[PDB]
Amino acid sequence: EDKRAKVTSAMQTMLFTMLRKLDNDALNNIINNARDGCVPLNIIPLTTAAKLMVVIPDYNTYKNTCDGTTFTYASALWEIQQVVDADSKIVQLSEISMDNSPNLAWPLIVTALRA
Amino acid sequence: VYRAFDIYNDKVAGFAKFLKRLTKYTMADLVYALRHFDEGNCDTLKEILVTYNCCDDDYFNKKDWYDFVENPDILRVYANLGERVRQALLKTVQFCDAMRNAGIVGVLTLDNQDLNGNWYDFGDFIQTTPGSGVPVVDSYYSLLMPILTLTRALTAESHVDTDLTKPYIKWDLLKYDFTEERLKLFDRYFKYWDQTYHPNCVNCLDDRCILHCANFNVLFSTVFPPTSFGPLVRKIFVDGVPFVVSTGYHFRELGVVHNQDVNLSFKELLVYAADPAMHAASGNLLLDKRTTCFSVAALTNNVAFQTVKPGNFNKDFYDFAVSKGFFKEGSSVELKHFFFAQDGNAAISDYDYYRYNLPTMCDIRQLLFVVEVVDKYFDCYDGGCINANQVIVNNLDKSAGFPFNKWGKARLYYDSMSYEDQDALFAYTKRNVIPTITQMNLKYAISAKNRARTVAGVSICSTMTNRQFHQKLLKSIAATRGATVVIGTSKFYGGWHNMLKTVYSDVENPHLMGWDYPKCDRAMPNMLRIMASLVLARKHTTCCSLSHRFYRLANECAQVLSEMVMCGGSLYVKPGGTSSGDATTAYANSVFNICQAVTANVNALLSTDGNKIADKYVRNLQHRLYECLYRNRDVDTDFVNEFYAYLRKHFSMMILSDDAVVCFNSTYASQGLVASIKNFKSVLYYQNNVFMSEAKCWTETDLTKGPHEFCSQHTMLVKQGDDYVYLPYPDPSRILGAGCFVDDIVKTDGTLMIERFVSLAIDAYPLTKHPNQEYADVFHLYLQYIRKLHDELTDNTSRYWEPEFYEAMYTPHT
Amino acid sequence: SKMSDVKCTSVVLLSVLQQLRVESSSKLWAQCVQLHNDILLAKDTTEAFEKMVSLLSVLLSM
RNA sequence: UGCAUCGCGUAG
RNA sequence: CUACGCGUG
Ligand SMILES: [Zn+2]
Ligand SMILES: [Zn+2]
Repeated sequence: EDKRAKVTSAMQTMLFTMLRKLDNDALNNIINNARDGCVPLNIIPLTTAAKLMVVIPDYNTYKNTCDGTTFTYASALWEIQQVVDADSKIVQLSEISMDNSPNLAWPLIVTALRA
Repeated sequence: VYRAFDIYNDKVAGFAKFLKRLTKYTMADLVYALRHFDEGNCDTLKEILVTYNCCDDDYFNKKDWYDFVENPDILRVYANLGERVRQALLKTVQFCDAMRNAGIVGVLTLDNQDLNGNWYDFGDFIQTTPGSGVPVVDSYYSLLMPILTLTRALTAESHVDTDLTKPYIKWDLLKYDFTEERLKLFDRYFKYWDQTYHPNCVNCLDDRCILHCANFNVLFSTVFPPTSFGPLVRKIFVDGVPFVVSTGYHFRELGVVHNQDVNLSFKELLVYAADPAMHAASGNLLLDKRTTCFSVAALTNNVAFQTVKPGNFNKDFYDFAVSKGFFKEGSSVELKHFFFAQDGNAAISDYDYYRYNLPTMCDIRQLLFVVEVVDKYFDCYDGGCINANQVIVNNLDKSAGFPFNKWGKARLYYDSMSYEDQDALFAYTKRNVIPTITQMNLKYAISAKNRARTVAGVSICSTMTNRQFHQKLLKSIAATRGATVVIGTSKFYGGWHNMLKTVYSDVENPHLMGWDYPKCDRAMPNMLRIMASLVLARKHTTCCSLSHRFYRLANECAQVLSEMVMCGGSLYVKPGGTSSGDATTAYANSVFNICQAVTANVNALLSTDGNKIADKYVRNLQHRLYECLYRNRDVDTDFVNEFYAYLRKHFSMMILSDDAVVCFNSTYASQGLVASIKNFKSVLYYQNNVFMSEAKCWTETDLTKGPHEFCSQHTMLVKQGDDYVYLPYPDPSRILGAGCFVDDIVKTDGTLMIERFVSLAIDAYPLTKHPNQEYADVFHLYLQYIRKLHDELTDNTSRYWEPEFYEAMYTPHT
Repeated sequence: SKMSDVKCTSVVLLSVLQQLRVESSSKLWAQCVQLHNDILLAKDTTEAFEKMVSLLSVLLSM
C-alpha cells in the first residue's frame, strides 16, 4: 500500500525525468514523416541522439572507425568531445598512438557530439 | 558407386545412397552431404567444394575446419555456394512452369537436378490437359530448405537488382512493413508451394500454420534491414504530456504484430517502465566494436565493467585434509574445481557468444511430424491457465530485473499488485505484446573451466505472466514419475535406481548412450524454441483461443527469444536462442532434446536402404514414414502412435533439460533402424549449427555398469540388504573443492559451516562403496571434519558424525 | 603436495590483491587474473611457481 | 546477483 | 504445513 505508492511515485518520476531528457524537435520530424506514425525503436537513438559513445577494443579499430577529431557514422558527422579509458581517466587525443597504445587502458570510450 | 537418391515406390522409399552435358554430382548429393555429415567421410562435400570454388584443398588440411565454433570461416566457404543454390531454385520454378504449360504431372526429386540447376528427368511424367499440369514439390523444397539458410542463398536479394556486384539496397529507416517483399520473395522462389503462406503470423489457422509461416519468415527476414525488427513505438499524449510508448513488434519469425488495446494505475506504470521504448529513447547512441551484435543505445554516461572476485580459501579444512593424508603427490583425488576470477571485459565477452546463433530454416515437413511425435511425450501431463491466487513463488527476495531492480525486489511488486491487478496484466498480455529488458549478470560459482557464466534476469512482468500461463503444466511435469522427462524425480531414497530401471524397460539388445549439446542455449535455433513454446501451450485448448495463444507466443518471443539485453548500462539486441532466466527454461530444453532425438531417429530410418532391411514390419514403417512426411499433409494419428510406440520400445529416453540417457536396441542401431551417435551429430550439424565431438558423447555396452554420466553423477551397482541398487556417486574433486573453497567469507567458518559439510557428506556418502579407497576416505574425512567442527563449537549432533544418517538417505524406505 | 599449496597461495594472493583495490586499475587486474587463472589450471609445478612468483612480485611492488 | 527441481537444518 | 538459512540443469 504505502510501498505501492512509493513505487508508483518512483516510476512516474523516472518516466517524467526521461521525458525531460527527451527532445521533440527531432522526434516530431520522423513522427510526421511516417505515414503510420509507428517507427522502429532502434532508429530513434540513431536519428535523434545528440551524443554518441563508441567503445574501442584496440588501436586498429580506433584507426578504422574514428581516428580524427571528427568522424562519420550512421550517415552523420560527429566531433569528438572526450576519450576516457577503462579507468575513467581523460586520455588525450595525442596520447593515442601505435607507439603508446600499450600504455593506454583499453577499451577506450570516446564521447562525441552531433555536428 | 554410391550416389544419393530420393526414392518412393511400393517396394522401397527414403532418401539414401544407392548403387545405380551433365555434371558429376547432383543436388541430392549436396543435400545428403550437408544433412548427413560425418567428419570421417566427407569426400563428396570436399569434392563439391573444391570443384565449384568455395575453398581450396589446403583449407581441408586445417583441422576443425568443419566446426562452426572453432572455425567460423567455414560459414564463408559454404556461403560461396549459396548463389548456385539460389540459381538452381530459380531454375526449378521455370521447369515447373513449363510442365504446367505442357500438362505434365510428375514428382520433382532432388537427385534429378544437377548442381548447375538443369533438370534432366523426364520420367514419371504423364501428359494431361495443357495448363493443368501440377508438380509435386514437397520433398524437393522440404529437403533443400536446411541448405538454403546455411549457404545463405538469398543474399543476392539484399542487393540492388538482385546482383551481388551492385550496391546494397538502401531501405528507409522508418519502414517496418515488408509484407509485400515477403509475398514477392515467396512468389519468386516458392511459387508452386500449394500451402498458403502468411507473412504475418497473426493470420495463421493453427500452431502448425504458425510453424510453417515462421519457417518461411526466418528465411525471408535475413534479406531485410536489421533495424526494422524490434519494438514498434509511437508518440502519444497522456495527461497532456508526450510519452513514446510501444504499440507493436516486428518479429523475424512472426512478422508485424500490432497491439489491440492501443490508446492515446500500477498496471499501466509497469507496462510503461518494462517497455524498452522509453529507455532507448532517453539513451545516447552507442557503437560497440567489442561485439558483432546490434547495439541500441547507452543508458549511462560511462560504460561499466564488472569483475568476478576470487573465491575464498578455507584454511582449516585444507590443513585438516593435508594432515589426514589427502592431496599427496600422485594421488588420484586432486583439486580440479575452483572459483575463477574474471576481468572487466568478461560479461560482454560472454554475450558475444550469441554470435553462434545463426538464422536457421528447418525441414518443415520433418519438423511438423517431429512435433506431432513429441506431443505424445507430453500427453500424460495436464496444463492450462490459472489465476493469481493459485501461483506459487519459491523465493520473493530475488531480483525484479531492469528497471524494477532499482526500487525493490520481486516481493515489492508482488505485494503492491493485487490479484485482480495481476489478472488484468495477464489478460492484457493475452491481447497485446509487452517488450521487456533482461539484465545479464555474471554468476559466482565453482567450476573446472576458466570460462565465465552469465545468466539472464528477466523483468518482473514476464515472470508473473509466464507463470500464470505455464505453472500448472510445469508443476504437473514435476510431479509425474516414470516418464521420459525426469524433472522432480529425486536421486535419493532409491530414486536413481527407479529411474534407471524405468529407462532399461524392455529393450531387446540394450545398449546405453549419452551426449552433450555444444553451446545449447546460445546456438539453439529460434524455430525450435518457438516449437517448444507451442508444444507447451498446446495444453490451453479449452481456456485460450487462437488469438490469445498467438499473442502469448508473441509475448514469449519478445521477452525471451529476441529481447533487449542490458549489459553494463548499454542496450543490445539478442540475435536469438533461449534465455536462462525464463519460466520455461528446463522444460523447453527438454522438449528441444526430445525433438532432436526424434529427428535423429527419423533421419536414421529414412537413410537406410530399405531394400536391405530383412524385416517387413520396419520396411513398411519406413515406407509409411516417408508417406506421412513428404506425401500427406494432414496428421495421421495412428502412424504417429505406432512410431511413438516403436521409439519407446527400441529407444527409451531419460531427459533432464540438456542431459539425456538412452537405452536402445544395439542390433537395430547397427542395422540403421534406430539412431546412433553419428545421426545425432548430423542432426546437430544441419539443425543446431554446432559440431558434436565424439569425446563428449558416451556409449555403454554393459547395462550393469550403468550410465557413464547423467546430471554430472556417476552410477555404481552396490549391494544393499541382499538387493543390488544403482547409486549416484559424485566426482570427488567437486566435493573437495566445495569443501575447501567458498564464495564468501561469512561461511568460511563458524556454526553455519556444519550444515554445508553435512550436505557435502550427504552427497559424498555413495563414494564409500567405490573400489578406489581414496574415494571412500573422502567421506570419512568429511565426517571427521564435521566432528571436529562440533568439538570446536562446543547428543543429536552425533547423527551428523555417525554414518547411519547418511546411509539412510540412499535407502528406498522413503 | 607443493602444487595444491601453490594453487591455494595463488587464490589467497589474488584475494589480498583484490582487497588492495588493485581492480581499480584495469590492466593490473587483468594481468593478476590471467596469472591466477593459469596457476589454477597449471599442470606443471615449475610454471605455476613462476606465475606465483610474478603475482607475489605484483603484491610486493606496492 | 535468473528460472526450476531435489535434499537437509532451526523455529511456529 | 508456514517462514528463514544451506547444499543438480
Ligand atoms: Zn499461417
Ligand atoms: Zn489457457
